[PDB]
Amino acid sequence: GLPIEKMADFSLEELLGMAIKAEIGAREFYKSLAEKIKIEALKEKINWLAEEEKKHEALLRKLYSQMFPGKEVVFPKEHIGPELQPVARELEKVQDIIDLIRWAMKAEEIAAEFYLKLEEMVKEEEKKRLMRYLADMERGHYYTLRAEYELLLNWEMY
Amino acid sequence: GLPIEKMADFSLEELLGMAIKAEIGAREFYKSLAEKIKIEALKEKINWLAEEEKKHEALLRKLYSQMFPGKEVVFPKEHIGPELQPVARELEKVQDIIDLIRWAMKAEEIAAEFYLKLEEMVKEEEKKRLMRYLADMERGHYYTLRAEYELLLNWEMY
Repeated sequence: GLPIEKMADFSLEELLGMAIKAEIGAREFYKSLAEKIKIEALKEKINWLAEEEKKHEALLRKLYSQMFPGKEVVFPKEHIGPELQPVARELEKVQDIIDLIRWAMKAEEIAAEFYLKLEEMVKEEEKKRLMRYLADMERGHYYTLRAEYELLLNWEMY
Repeated sequence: GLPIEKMADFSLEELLGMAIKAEIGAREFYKSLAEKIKIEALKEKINWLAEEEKKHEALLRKLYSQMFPGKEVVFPKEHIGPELQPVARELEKVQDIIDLIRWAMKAEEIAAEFYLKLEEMVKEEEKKRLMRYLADMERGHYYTLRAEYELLLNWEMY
């Protein structure tokens, strides 16, 4: 996707509709990632991350309606940061897991930056907390993923 | 308790004992927190967080056994950072939930920062990897906790 610096070129509605889409993408992503793991430890963490992304959409769908009554969310054809697609193939090597975990955190790291900036391009303290919440959850997924990352890489199990 | 700065006043084993002690009291702290919540959502977050940190104790006890074979764990009277006590009282207001979550992220704050130092205050890559893993996991619990705290502010306020 496009760099975080260019959110200034999009309107607040498109940025919100962008978040919703992104949030739906991560959701199915994490859903499909965990589906293909066979690792009694990682699959759990990933599943719990899918739920969190589930609620993020609910909250974003709500806010959007609040800021835009009677409107139908129109997902922009452009996005910021990497856009993860649901894994269809199978994980042959441990290396594949790495590849997906490295990109996942790469998407979470940018998603946090996205909400921090969105916190600024928004007023009314209640909506600021909301964006703040989303940024914290996203950063949280960063460390969670980073933790399991290093282990898989060194071929070590806890 | 004692500031992270004065970690040098103790040995590696004394510190590891502190770590174990902290993780023990933590686990039982969250167990009581969730127990008392009546909020089918936060009790959920607080419960997943309690489970995640259940393996921390056994993980540390293993390391202490790996660097000090045969020697029983020793717990120093002093301790770094806030010492979370188990919640036995009934939560009457949201402020009470606020306080307890605020202290929890504080404790997670000092904990990750603790495992960051212990990481450097120890040699052998495999061992520093456990510290790093523990620190990132704690760092992640810290952000998750602040998100909650963040969204719990919308509850009351003025």
